[PDB]
Amino acid sequence: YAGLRTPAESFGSGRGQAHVPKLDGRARRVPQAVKGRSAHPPKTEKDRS
Amino acid sequence: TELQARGLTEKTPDLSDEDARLLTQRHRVGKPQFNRQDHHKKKRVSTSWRKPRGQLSKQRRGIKGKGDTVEAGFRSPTAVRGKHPSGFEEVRVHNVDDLEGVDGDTEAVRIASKVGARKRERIEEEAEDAGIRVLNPTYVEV
Amino acid sequence: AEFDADVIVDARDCIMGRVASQVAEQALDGETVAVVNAERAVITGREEQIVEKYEKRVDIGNDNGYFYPKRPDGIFKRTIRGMLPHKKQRGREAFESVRVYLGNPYDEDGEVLDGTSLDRLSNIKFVTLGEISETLGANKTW
Amino acid sequence: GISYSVEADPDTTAKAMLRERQMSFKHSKAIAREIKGKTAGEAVDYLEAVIEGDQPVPFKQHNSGVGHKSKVDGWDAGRYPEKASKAFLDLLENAVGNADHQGFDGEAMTIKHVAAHKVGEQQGRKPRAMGRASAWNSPQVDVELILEEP
RNA sequence: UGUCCCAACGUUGGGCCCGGUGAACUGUACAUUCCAGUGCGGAGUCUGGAGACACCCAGGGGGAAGCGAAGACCCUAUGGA
RNA sequence: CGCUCUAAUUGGAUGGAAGUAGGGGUGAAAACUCCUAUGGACCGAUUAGUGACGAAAAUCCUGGCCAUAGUAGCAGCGAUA
RNA sequence: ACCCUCAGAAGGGAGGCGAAAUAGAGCAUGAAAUCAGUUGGCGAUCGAGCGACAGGGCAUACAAGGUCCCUCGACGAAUGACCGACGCGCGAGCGUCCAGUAAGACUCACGGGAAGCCGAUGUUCUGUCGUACGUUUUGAAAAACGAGCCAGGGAGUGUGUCU
Ligand SMILES: [Cl-]
Ligand SMILES: [Cl-]
Ligand SMILES: [Cl-]
Ligand SMILES: [Cl-]
Ligand SMILES: [Cl-]
Ligand SMILES: [Cl-]
Ligand SMILES: [Cl-]
Ligand SMILES: [Mg+2]
Ligand SMILES: [Mg+2]
Ligand SMILES: [Mg+2]
Ligand SMILES: [Mg+2]
Ligand SMILES: [Mg+2]
Ligand SMILES: [Mg+2]
Ligand SMILES: [Mg+2]
Ligand SMILES: [Mg+2]
Ligand SMILES: [Mg+2]
Ligand SMILES: [Mg+2]
Ligand SMILES: [Mg+2]
Ligand SMILES: [Mg+2]
Ligand SMILES: [Mg+2]
Ligand code: NA
Ligand code: NA
Ligand code: NA
Ligand code: NA
Ligand code: NA
Ligand code: NA
Ligand code: NA
Ligand code: NA
Ligand code: NA
Ligand code: NA
Ligand code: NA
Ligand code: NA
Ligand code: NA
Ligand code: NA
Ligand code: NA
Ligand SMILES: [Sr+2]
Ligand SMILES: [Sr+2]
Ligand SMILES: [Sr+2]
Ligand SMILES: [Sr+2]
Ligand SMILES: [Sr+2]
Ligand SMILES: [Sr+2]
Ligand SMILES: [Sr+2]
Ligand SMILES: [Sr+2]
Ligand SMILES: [Sr+2]
Ligand SMILES: [Sr+2]
Ligand SMILES: [Sr+2]
Ligand SMILES: [Sr+2]
Ligand SMILES: [Sr+2]
Ligand SMILES: [Sr+2]
Repeated sequence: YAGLRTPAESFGSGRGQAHVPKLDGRARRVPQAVKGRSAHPPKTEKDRS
Repeated sequence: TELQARGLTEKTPDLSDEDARLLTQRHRVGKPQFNRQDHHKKKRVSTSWRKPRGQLSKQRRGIKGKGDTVEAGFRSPTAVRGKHPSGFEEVRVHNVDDLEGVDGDTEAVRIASKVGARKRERIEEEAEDAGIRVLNPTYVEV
Repeated sequence: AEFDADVIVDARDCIMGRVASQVAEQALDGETVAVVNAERAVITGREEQIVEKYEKRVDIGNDNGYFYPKRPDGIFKRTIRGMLPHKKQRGREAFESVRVYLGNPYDEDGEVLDGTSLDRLSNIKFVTLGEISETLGANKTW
Repeated sequence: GISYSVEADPDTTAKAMLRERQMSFKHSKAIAREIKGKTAGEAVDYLEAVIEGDQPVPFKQHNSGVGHKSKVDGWDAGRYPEKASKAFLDLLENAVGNADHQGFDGEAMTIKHVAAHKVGEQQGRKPRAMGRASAWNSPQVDVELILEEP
């Protein structure tokens, strides 16, 4: 759930901004965002044997 | 009173006629800079080569003036590829034992930068005695 | 005010464009040329049509400007400029090594360049630079 | 802050610095530029005349909208930055003082080196229409001066 | 009855110059342009010419198909309400 | 070709490691390497592995910063001080 | 610490400590964007994808590159003469012989020279070519879309099954 604990939402078109989820004027959740989730991180379910 | 470099600093290798010819060719022909397209137009774009991939890329389409594109045709002669400009083949050395098996008539040694002054001094005197030139010699006042 | 010309050309009864062409060629080769008796230089064709062309050039213009010469002096100098890359270093150097004069300011007579002479006994359809200038409204100072 | 950016022979030189001064950096560049090469004493008389309004300071780079001044030489735009001038007078007072404490003839020494450097901005905020606020900052300026025997 | 013919003079606050304070919009790059042409047919940047010594102040806004908003109109989506 | 960490084999470093700056050499190239200055403690190579492994771009994200600019505003309100 | 300066527990100067204060308080290192000062190159008559490749100017401590230039000679691919002689053409000019000769890129040897001198690096000038990049598109320099600049961040991953 790292990076997913936020209700951040995108403003969409209209304010001359990229459609990036933001919260309190701060971008979040998405992989390109600082403090956002890891896109394809290490996973516990992976069989390493 | 003056600085002098340790070792066989002026030594030259003995190359076949064909090798001297090819070494001379490599040096005469040279090659383009092969820097990345438009590296000079934007500071965030370094010089490190990257194949131009733009569909409309002028350099990619081979437009005269946009710079040469890396191709196998630019490779240097096998017989000389990699030689130090002197003609010597280089051998990387980290200690005195690395000097063993080195032919001072055909190879010159380059002491890794990490090596300290104490170990370098030993490597340098042993190399000279083995008739081996050291490309990056220590300069001492004599 | 004293022009050390290596060559003095006499444009009297000579086809303007042909002289201009040979003079530009010489100036590019490093020759300092003085063209003399410009008012007597000649241009072939029907006077009424030739005049219309020069009048149109005088009428053209705007804020950026299209300052076209009216004196035979300048008409000829401009004709030569159009045969020189006057905006390039070597071109401006050549152009500035050429000067055109009304009458002959030198003591020497000018030479008549080969192939530029017009034979009045064989031609009636031509006009004089001086005639064009007067028509254009110039002050016949010659 | 800065460190002297130029070498100085302690036996024939005296130094001084201003730190984080809250004044126009653009004005400081103009004043430094103008007094360099002058004698400390000349610099002082010049700055007092600037403050008095008798001598304008040439504004050669930060001159947008600046009206021309007839007394400006070889240039058109100039002004009378009194605040930064007074800061430079403090600097000169410090320099000449240090100079005299060392046995030198302070006022007679030449301003060998003098340069202003922006070390930061004191941040501020100003409320604006439509529910937004924008920056309203103060420049922070360091300035180095090196006096040298004639 | 200055809405108009047809505009004038004046008043107060700005504007302009000086001290102090001191933002924002906007910025691919280059950029002194003009006339024509060309080009995805609406070019400061391509071609041909013309013009063009650098910088600065004030101005009214012709152009940058100016800035500000992933066109509201129209169509399309095995979209929504 | 380059990056991380693991293992085996094998090396470097306070007689100055990594990094950074400027500079020399090699390779078609990814990139490798040396010199000098700074730095002041870690750093490789080969082989077999491991992968949160390579950016110029997404009106991309965060931080820092320049031009804009000593420019706009610090006048306008029946309370001109 | 002490001293000097200053309106001054400020700041500055000088000084003391330490291997180091360019370790002096968000105080290990200290990139880029970028700013001040300054060195080199260019610069107030001149033109715009900012360069690539050639070639000139000026600039250059050492180290890590050491080459380079001119006479002459040797070798000498494709190509390839002048002149002279003879013969054709209205003429521009051509043919035959001299002759596949002289010449001919590179490379080398002898003799002489260069050490800012050769390479290289910075900048600038000349020549040739040249309207970014990525994307959308039949067609992009585009008056189609994106970005102010830089650094860092930023996109084929796991389980199960199948081939
Ligand atoms: Cl290969
Ligand atoms: Cl005109
Ligand atoms: Cl031209
Ligand atoms: Cl006739
Ligand atoms: Cl500022
Ligand atoms: Cl050869
Ligand atoms: Cl893939
Ligand atoms: Mg995270
Ligand atoms: Mg770049
Ligand atoms: Mg103004
Ligand atoms: Mg409100
Ligand atoms: Mg509009
Ligand atoms: Mg839309
Ligand atoms: Mg509708
Ligand atoms: Mg519905
Ligand atoms: Mg091994
Ligand atoms: Mg990265
Ligand atoms: Mg890409
Ligand atoms: Mg403005
Ligand atoms: Mg620090
Ligand atoms: Na939360
Ligand atoms: Na598992
Ligand atoms: Na004619
Ligand atoms: Na005209
Ligand atoms: Na200026
Ligand atoms: Na003046
Ligand atoms: Na004046
Ligand atoms: Na009225
Ligand atoms: Na306008
Ligand atoms: Na944006
Ligand atoms: Na050069
Ligand atoms: Na697109
Ligand atoms: Na494009
Ligand atoms: Na277009
Ligand atoms: Na901005
Ligand atoms: Sr909308
Ligand atoms: Sr080292
Ligand atoms: Sr000719
Ligand atoms: Sr300015
Ligand atoms: Sr206005
Ligand atoms: Sr720096
Ligand atoms: Sr990644
Ligand atoms: Sr700013
Ligand atoms: Sr008031
Ligand atoms: Sr108001
Ligand atoms: Sr001290
Ligand atoms: Sr043009
Ligand atoms: Sr031959
Ligand atoms: Sr970045």
